[PDB]
Amino acid sequence: SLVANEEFQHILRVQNTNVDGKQKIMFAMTSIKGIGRRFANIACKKADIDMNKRAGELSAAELDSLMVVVANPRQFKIPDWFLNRQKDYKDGKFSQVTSNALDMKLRDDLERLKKIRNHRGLRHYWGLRVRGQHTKTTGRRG
Amino acid sequence: QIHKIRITLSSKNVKNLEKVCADLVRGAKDKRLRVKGPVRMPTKVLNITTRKSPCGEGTNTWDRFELRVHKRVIDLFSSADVVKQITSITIEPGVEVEVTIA
Amino acid sequence: RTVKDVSPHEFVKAYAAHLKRSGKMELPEWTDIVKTGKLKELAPYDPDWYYIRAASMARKIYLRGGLGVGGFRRIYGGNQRNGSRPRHFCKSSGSVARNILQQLQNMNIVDFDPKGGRRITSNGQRDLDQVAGRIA
Amino acid sequence: KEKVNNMVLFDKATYDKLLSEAPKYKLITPSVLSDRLRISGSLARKAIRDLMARGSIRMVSAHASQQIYTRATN
Amino acid sequence: GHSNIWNAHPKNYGPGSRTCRVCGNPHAIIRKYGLMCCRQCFRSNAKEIGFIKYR
Amino acid sequence: KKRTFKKFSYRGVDLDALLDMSTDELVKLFPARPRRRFQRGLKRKPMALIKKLRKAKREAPPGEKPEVVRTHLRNMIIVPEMIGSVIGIYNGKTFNQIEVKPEMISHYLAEFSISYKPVKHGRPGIGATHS
RNA sequence: UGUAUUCAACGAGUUUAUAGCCUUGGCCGACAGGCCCGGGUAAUCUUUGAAAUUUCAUCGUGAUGGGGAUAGAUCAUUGCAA
Ligand SMILES: [K+]
Ligand SMILES: [Mg+2]
Ligand SMILES: [Mg+2]
Ligand SMILES: [Mg+2]
Ligand SMILES: [Mg+2]
Ligand SMILES: [Zn+2]
Repeated sequence: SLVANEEFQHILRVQNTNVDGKQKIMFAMTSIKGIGRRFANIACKKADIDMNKRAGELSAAELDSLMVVVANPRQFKIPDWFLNRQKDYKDGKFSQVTSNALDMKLRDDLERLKKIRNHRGLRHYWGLRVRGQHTKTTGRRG
Repeated sequence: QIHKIRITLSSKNVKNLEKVCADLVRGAKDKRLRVKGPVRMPTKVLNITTRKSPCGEGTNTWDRFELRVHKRVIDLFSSADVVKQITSITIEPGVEVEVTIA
Repeated sequence: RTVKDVSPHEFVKAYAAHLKRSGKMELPEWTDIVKTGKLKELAPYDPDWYYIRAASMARKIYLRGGLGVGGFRRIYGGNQRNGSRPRHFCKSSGSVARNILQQLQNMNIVDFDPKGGRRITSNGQRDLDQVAGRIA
Repeated sequence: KEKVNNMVLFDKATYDKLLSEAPKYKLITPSVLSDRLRISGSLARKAIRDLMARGSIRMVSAHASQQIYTRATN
Repeated sequence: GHSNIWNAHPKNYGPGSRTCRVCGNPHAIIRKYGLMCCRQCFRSNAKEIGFIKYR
Repeated sequence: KKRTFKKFSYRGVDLDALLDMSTDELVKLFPARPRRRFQRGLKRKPMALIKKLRKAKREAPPGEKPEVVRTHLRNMIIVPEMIGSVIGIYNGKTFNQIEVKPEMISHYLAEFSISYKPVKHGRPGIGATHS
């Protein structure tokens, strides 16, 4: 088993993201935006993938299983508190957004804040800190 | 008509507290009573560290103020009347005497 | 030969294996999703972490018979990193400890101490002693 | 500088090279195997375990932060 | 002022709810052991209170 | 009928349902901070402010915006009932004018009346450097 | 990083009102937290009271499982108000 199989893949694609084949599956999946070590770990656990294998060792069907697990956390008993999009503003649904969907959600939040002239939105627009930090001495880049 | 009378003595002066304890012990002994103690509890050291300056100028220098409280415990096996008579002896200022049962 | 005469690590491994083989433990559904404490960054690496924790807790109760959930939270706590701020002690998960204590009680390994906490039963003493004896 | 392109899984040539020469090394450690066979530390540890299973090497001393291994026979 | 307005702001906590028992200043109050004295007043009255400097 | 490209919704609830929804059910859709604020109970001043806003809306001529209701309550939380109201919010110096929109519910009135003037930097003065 | 393992000292703690301070124990909860019996005005109860470290695994020279700045969503506690 120590010898690489002929099917070993050095580079694989998932949601238009390059995934390193040499990295372990748990930490290889983290290259996708919106997926971290905790979420990747639980997704691998729920998909029955063996955590000791590399990203390139597995088969494509296992990547599809991982993606369905990620896209339907509720179906696999992943709790609501474990998701990065809880109680959505418009739909009010709980889901794990990833890749360009995460950027779309972030842009929607920022533009919604800016449209109503909310203070946080104005701070975002001006390029200043939004979480109350002092700005006299730190955060100097331009 | 025999009870374990508990006597607690607290003071800031070691000499007066020790003298009062010795006087109580000798008084109890003179009556052929059984005396257990005096037991010296760990000294309580109240500590306050405050800046010397009444303002913010100069080297930050600090005063270490301590107030030491010494506590003693004495147990007597006798009736209430005899212990009350014994404790009636003169007690110098700064020594607090409390008498209880068990 | 008793538990005190064997290495704690080897005894913990042996007793975790024994507990798993027993089949009386009822692991909660969240064992594979929760961390062991707020101070942790990732879930336990070992898939058998629940049985190992139960064995360690049983050994602790065997050595001392007055521990409660808070005591076990302190025992399995540790430093918590705070990014750019210094580290401070942090307690571990209390739900895991409560569930493990209840499961161990269900197996007659420990019971409720009259003074509070949990105490090792005679059956628990016998089981741990036999496991330690078989380690050699 | 140039990054080291260590392999996480053996190829047949490197696996045969391991099985041939590794049992003849005076000192065997995961770092030594990683530097010689040009393999990752994890693959080096797995290869050391495999060689120990085969009986071609022996354990001089085992520690979590340091594993020292040597040829079974001179 | 009007009863419901004059001095109506709650003062159940914070520096504004405590003052030095000696001078009434609200700053640098020593609350340890119930002294409730400002640091200056406490440093002035320490010897009378019974606090001694040993080191 | 009218066709709206982006119909307003809050947690999957349309605008019309929000108005008819009671406070108990409406709070569950709000985030943690407004939920805690409502559970603790609003004081007399917010109730008076909502009553005044109601009165201003009632007296508004049809097809016209309500009059200005000015208040110092910068910590008031916007509820769906206040949508469409015209409120003057004190910032410590002046009552800033805003109109309540559906997207501003569950926010504080302070968030729409900036208390400071944004900084525009002039040339550094004497003593800025050589420290 | 994840387990297993186990060695301090200086100190501080209540108006008892259903209860105010330090809080054990039990129950609920992933956590944050919540509820219920209670102890302590104290060498009496919290206090059976730390981490670095030790130990075994994963990681493998890759700004990488180093680093945690910045930011989004959401949940609790303090407080009249976050
Ligand atoms: K700045
Ligand atoms: Mg990622
Ligand atoms: Mg200890
Ligand atoms: Mg990194
Ligand atoms: Mg890190
Ligand atoms: Zn004063």
